[PDB]
Amino acid sequence: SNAMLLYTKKDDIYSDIVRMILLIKGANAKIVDVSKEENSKHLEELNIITPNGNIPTLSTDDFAVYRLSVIIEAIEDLYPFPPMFPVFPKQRANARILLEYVNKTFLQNIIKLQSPDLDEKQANEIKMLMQRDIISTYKKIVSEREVNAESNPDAQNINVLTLIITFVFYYFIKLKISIPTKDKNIIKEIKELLSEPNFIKTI
Amino acid sequence: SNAMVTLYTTKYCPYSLRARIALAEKKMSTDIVEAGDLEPAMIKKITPNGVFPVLMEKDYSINNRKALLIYIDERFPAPSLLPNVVNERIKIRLSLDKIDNEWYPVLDQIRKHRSDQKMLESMFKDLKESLLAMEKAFTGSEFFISSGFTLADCYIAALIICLEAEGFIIDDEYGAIYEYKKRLFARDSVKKANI
Repeated sequence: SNAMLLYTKKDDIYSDIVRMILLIKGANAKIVDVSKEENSKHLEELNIITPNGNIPTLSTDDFAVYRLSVIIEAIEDLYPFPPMFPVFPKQRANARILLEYVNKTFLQNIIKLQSPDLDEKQANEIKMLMQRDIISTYKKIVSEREVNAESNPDAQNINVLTLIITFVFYYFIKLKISIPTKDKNIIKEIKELLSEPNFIKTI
Repeated sequence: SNAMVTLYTTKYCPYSLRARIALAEKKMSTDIVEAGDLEPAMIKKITPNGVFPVLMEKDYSINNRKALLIYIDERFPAPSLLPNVVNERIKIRLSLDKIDNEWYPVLDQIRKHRSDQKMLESMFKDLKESLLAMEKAFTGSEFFISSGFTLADCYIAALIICLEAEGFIIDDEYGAIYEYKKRLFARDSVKKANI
């Protein structure tokens, strides 16, 4: 039927994000942890349908798409409800830019830190490079969300870049990286932000 | 003035040729202006970072390479520059990325390393193989991987332009490709951009 197959690996922040969007959509989808040796059968497959056993991969009968943006957009086509993006073509683009930043800065770096051959000095730099631009980042993500929410109070769409970041905090927490902030309610926001139901359900 | 938008562009730059090809496609009343033919003071006024294709209208200014084109297609919706069939559109959105990422770099590397003729001799031999084996793999379709004109075609149109201006030309010895390029340059979009 709706044979949507999502290929994943445990603790792979991309997978975790696609898995929580699919949840929100209410899309039915056979998640597949390739880390698990039971699915040796699917992993054999994956390396047929993607140039480098790419993860995550969203496979259906018609296509096998990888790469976060493509995927996130792909899901928007497939399950329109509820909306993932703003509606005003200016704000849509801004988010597309921001998502591309949050990615080259935290998302892929988070993945470098998981490699077991990283040179002790390498990461300390990575982590701290991350600590620098995270608060400013969060602050940007909010501002934009205040805009798009207010430009249309009737639209009632979700802010994908808020979801995405909830994960960047959850991995900051997973990797024992500190979130440098005194600001009272930022931490209140953060805590509430990790306390949204579907996030828990994703973990 | 009423030039709803204006596109500032550099010469021999695909990213700008991509944008001009799609703005034409959108029958849009836009002013187009060049760089190099601007005051070193204003160039910094509009785009403070020397990125160069920059589209600006009344209350917005944009140049993010990987996002600009998607924006034109969304801002001025008709005619649509993506497929209608979900699945098709989904995989065009992927071929776009693969293009911007695995193919456009071959361009820079044909330029940045071009002041040397022994390297070129080999690179042109590669671009030869890489296409040789796909010129078969695609056929029986009017434009690229669709029925109608996609952003994907804008991407490729512009890319070819720059490469054949590096000396890399497509011959009778590729096939459905040469004529797909012939068709590409047949379009009033691609033609006002090539001259």
